[PDB]
Amino acid sequence: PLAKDLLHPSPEEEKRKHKKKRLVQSPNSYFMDVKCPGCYKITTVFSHAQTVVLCVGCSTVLCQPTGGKARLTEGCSFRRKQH
Amino acid sequence: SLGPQVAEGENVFGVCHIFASFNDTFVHVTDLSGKETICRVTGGMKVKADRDESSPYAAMLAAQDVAQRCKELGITALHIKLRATGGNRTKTPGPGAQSALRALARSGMKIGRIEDVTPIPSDSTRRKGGRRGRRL
Amino acid sequence: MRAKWRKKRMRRLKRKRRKMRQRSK
Amino acid sequence: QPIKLARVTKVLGRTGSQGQCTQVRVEFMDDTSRSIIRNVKGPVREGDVLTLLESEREARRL
Amino acid sequence: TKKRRNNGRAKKGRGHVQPIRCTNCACCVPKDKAIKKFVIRNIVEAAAVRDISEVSVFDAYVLPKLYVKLHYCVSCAIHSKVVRNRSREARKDRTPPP
Amino acid sequence: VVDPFSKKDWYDVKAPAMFNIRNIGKTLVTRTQGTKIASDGLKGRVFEVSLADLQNDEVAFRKFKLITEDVQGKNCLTNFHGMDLTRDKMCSMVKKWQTMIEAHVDVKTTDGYLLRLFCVGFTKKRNNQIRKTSYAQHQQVRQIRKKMMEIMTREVQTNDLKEVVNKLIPDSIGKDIEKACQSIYPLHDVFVRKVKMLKKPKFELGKLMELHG
RNA sequence: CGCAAGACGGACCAGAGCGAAAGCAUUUGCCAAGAAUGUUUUCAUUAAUCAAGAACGAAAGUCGGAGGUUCGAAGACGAUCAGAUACCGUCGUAGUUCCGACCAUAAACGAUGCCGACCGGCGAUGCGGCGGCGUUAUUCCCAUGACCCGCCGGGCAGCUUCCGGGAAACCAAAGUCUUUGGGUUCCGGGGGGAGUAUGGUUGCAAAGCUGAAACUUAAAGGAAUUGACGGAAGGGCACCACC
Repeated sequence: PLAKDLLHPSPEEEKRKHKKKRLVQSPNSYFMDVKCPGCYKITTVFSHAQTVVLCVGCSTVLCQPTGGKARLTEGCSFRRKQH
Repeated sequence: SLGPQVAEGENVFGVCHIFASFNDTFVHVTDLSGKETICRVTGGMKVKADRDESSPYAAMLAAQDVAQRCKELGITALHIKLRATGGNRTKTPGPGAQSALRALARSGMKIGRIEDVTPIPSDSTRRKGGRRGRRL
Repeated sequence: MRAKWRKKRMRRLKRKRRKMRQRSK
Repeated sequence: QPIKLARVTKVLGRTGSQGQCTQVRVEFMDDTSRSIIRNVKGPVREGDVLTLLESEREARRL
Repeated sequence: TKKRRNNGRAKKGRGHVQPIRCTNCACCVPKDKAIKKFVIRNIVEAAAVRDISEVSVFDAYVLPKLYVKLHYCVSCAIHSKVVRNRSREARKDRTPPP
Repeated sequence: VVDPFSKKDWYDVKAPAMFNIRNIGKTLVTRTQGTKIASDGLKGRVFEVSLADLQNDEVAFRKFKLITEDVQGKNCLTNFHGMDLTRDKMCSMVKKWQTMIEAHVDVKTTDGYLLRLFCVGFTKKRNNQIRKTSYAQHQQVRQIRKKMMEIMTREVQTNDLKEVVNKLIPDSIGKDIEKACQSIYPLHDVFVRKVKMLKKPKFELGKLMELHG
């Protein structure tokens, strides 16, 4: 296409582009409210963690580090933040 | 040439080590083991010129002379181990291979099991000939 | 003459030139 | 060995060095289903009867 | 002039590949360079398979095959008519002939 | 000037009881001629016997090296000396666009029969697979190879030479390896491709006579 | 059937991967290293390209020690031949292998310097990540492998076309070049003489690096075209060919 809307691409286009190659540099990562059945409360873990996130008052281990996004121990649900 | 073998139907086996190189063909019957041999006549034993030691005809004459020697001793059937020159050399069996096997399939020998014992190297020594090969 | 055998003639002739120049020093 | 009789159902085409042997699908007259390809010399057509001195051999198809 | 983009072989990001000996010659040809044929073949052609099944100890003994991988140099492959000079367009056709 | 075949005694070859078809074949040997004895130059002959000739109605691509361990009188009593795949079969399996995975173990039975087994496996192109390749990552190959060896130690160290040969008559070792390794990479053409006898213990005739019934 | 020795790592093995290149393929262990991807980590211009200088550098070769299975420069013979100190064949020395030093060269080639930008399409593939029906395994789920459908980033490639270029062959790089400038290194100036002589320098040597002139010469060369030729491959025709 000779004519494109380089100014205003679709959101589906902008998520099908590398984080650096987007029209404004936006990350793919997010902050997630992880909570374990050990304790009650909510610990704030990073999506692409890369550390073994231990719980409050050393209950257990929540997060196991992997390549990209870190897996969560079965029982530990997560809730993605907005900002 | 007198065994206490049951004579009617129950077969008496040997194994014929058919080694067909490109310049000679060896039809060589042994026992089930291989340790004691029975008959061995080659291509070059029959036809007296060096170029037709490996002819399929010379190998036929051998396997006919093998088979009729093998019926005197009363080894009825033959297991088969076909063999090429092998090692670093050629793995494709010689021209005399099939004609020699057919020759004792036509003679009166029953055919047991056929396999390859072509000495295939896992990983070889250097091969005769140059870097630049066998030129002609 | 093959360029390789032309080169081999020089390396035999350079080799004999050094030979003669050792005899004169 | 029995001296059997076969019959030309169709000529498959001319083979040999100088095309000197008509390659022929022959039909036996003992069983009218058993049929082999055979190389035949001389002029051959459809309908005529062969006299095979053996019923074992077969012509290699071109 | 350059005749083949691949320079008549199949190394791209290697630099070096181990030479094999030709089966007909013994010319040391690079593995990627060599013309290769994996010929699966019966121990008997057509003239003996009729004669051996008749004179078998065993009923329903399928006659086993003979597995040889053939490595060729280019001078052996062309002289034995495995491969063949092709027209400058037809050279590029990498589809094996059926 | 004389026939050597005039003086050949004809002896029977017996298979041990773990096999079905008993009689293997007939082995001509020169009679005791002064010093050298009929039984003497007879008590180390290998017999490359196919499974189909040895067990009734089973696969005919498996062979069994059986050696004459003692000769009582007219019957040569054989004992296990090795197993190998027919090279026709073994060459049929080794083909392109799949990962050939192999493994050997220097492993010893209860009684002092130190064997060397050889496992093989071939990575299976799946039912719905469109990707031609079907290769295992180097770490996938050496978890299979680690499994292959651990299973071949298990079925040999724990039980005697009679009960490992009965595991080689089916694919009882090759199947358990094929089952276990599905969770790593699905390989299908899994056998123990060879078994090599290395160190036999001291000969005990009473031990062999229980293997022959 | 055993036994011994020294090589080599077939098939799987791919226009696949890894490495600065040379190169690198049996198992397992140990050692330190590395790209790529992932990153809402850290420093904040630390960078690019590089005279001099330096590491590595196939094979052959040299030096000393161990070894020498196979192959095999030289050498010996048998053939072939007019000759055949060649091709072919039988032997066989150094070498080929290993340890430790030397050598610094190859058609070391993608005959294509590196860094950065931009300029079409497509289906693959290798690697990491991301997401998405369903089949299968540990079955007993969950998470994981094996497939499957994509997306993204780097990677070796392939096809495709009037991007454009080029003398053309061909090239998405050899393009973005008379509408000529992103940065930088090395290097060419008709063919020979000549990588010669000379001097310097490195090396045990072999030789490596640097490198003329007199003289000679009207071309040498590139790509492509048409014929002719071929001891190249195919397809015909002919009783001045054969059957």
